[PDB]
Amino acid sequence: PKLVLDLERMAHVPQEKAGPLQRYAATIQSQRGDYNGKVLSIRQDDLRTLAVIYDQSPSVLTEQLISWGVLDA
Amino acid sequence: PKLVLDLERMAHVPQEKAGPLQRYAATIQSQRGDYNGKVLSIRQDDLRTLAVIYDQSPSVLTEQLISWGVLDADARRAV
Ligand SMILES: Nc1nc2c(ncn2[C@@H]2O[C@@H]3COP(=O)(O)O[C@H]4[C@@H](O)[C@H](n5cnc6c(=O)[nH]c(N)nc65)O[C@@H]4COP(=O)(O)O[C@H]3[C@H]2O)c(=O)[nH]1
Ligand SMILES: Nc1nc2c(ncn2[C@@H]2O[C@@H]3COP(=O)(O)O[C@H]4[C@@H](O)[C@H](n5cnc6c(=O)[nH]c(N)nc65)O[C@@H]4COP(=O)(O)O[C@H]3[C@H]2O)c(=O)[nH]1
Ligand SMILES: Nc1nc2c(ncn2[C@@H]2O[C@@H]3COP(=O)(O)O[C@H]4[C@@H](O)[C@H](n5cnc6c(=O)[nH]c(N)nc65)O[C@@H]4COP(=O)(O)O[C@H]3[C@H]2O)c(=O)[nH]1
Ligand SMILES: Nc1nc2c(ncn2[C@@H]2O[C@@H]3COP(=O)(O)O[C@H]4[C@@H](O)[C@H](n5cnc6c(=O)[nH]c(N)nc65)O[C@@H]4COP(=O)(O)O[C@H]3[C@H]2O)c(=O)[nH]1
Repeated sequence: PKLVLDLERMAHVPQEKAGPLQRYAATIQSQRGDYNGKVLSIRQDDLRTLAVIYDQSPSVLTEQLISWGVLDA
Repeated sequence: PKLVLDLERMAHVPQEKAGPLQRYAATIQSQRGDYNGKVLSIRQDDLRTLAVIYDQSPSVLTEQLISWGVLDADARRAV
């Protein structure tokens, strides 16, 4: 199920909560030279990486991304 | 050292030589829904995959793609 991230909502999620997601997204945009401001799709196994970054389980990370509306159900 | 395949050029290579590469590209394009039909950039690690499909070393495989005009000569530095 596509990990397609809304960078708009991402940009307005409280940092307190979303700073590591934003910095991860940013290193991918930089690697890619992909600077569109709207959407970032990322690899399925990048979910596992973000989960480590947040020290959460994938499933928890997922629910939290949905809740900020950065990912869709 | 980007691996960028030239699709127009690929389509001209005879199937008995380039067929496994053409099916690989079409499989990636399908997986992506990417039908620009001009260029296909692929992962560094996908060189390994094509080399396995061709039963060639990565060096041999890359030389072949350059000879077909499908990879620019850059790609040498990827192995
Ligand atoms: N997931 C995703 N990422 C996207 C999309 N559009 C653009 N990008 C990203 O944005 C970078 C720059 O895109 P571009 O310069 O406007 O424009 C491109 C594009 O015109 C062309 N290009 C190179 N390779 C490919 C390819 O495999 N497919 C397509 N459709 N275009 C490519 O070369 C430039 C740079 O390509 P890249 O190195 O791939 O780098 C791309 C890629 O990382 C998209 O629809 N989905
Ligand atoms: N810049 C960017 N746009 C994104 C991203 N995710 C989704 N999109 C948008 O959603 C469509 C499909 O993205 P996709 O699943 O990456 O699937 C894309 C992707 O696989 C590929 N693609 C398009 N442009 C590029 C490119 O510049 N470089 C590469 N490497 N692939 C590309 O073509 C497929 C279809 O592209 P489109 O339908 O025309 O247009 C896109 C694009 O408008 C993203 O991370 N970055
Ligand atoms: N080995 C290999 N497999 C490929 C390739 N292109 C597509 N696939 C497979 O096709 C899936 C969908 O690709 P996408 O629609 O462009 O959907 C892509 C896409 O938009 C984006 N994406 C992943 N990696 C890159 C990348 O290196 N550059 C760019 N610009 N976008 C990426 O995240 C998505 C989800 O990625 P995955 O979960 O890996 O999901 C990928 C992957 O399993 C390829 O060049 N090589
Ligand atoms: N549409 C589509 N294109 C794909 C996909 N996978 C690879 N590509 C294309 O192949 C190029 C090289 O992929 P790479 O060697 O994995 O080299 C990639 C890679 O190591 C890293 N990277 C980019 N996006 C992602 C991502 O979403 N996840 C991860 N884990 N790494 C990424 O940055 C490098 C440069 O990325 P780009 O300049 O976009 O350059 C990408 C791109 O144009 C895919 O799944 N979908």
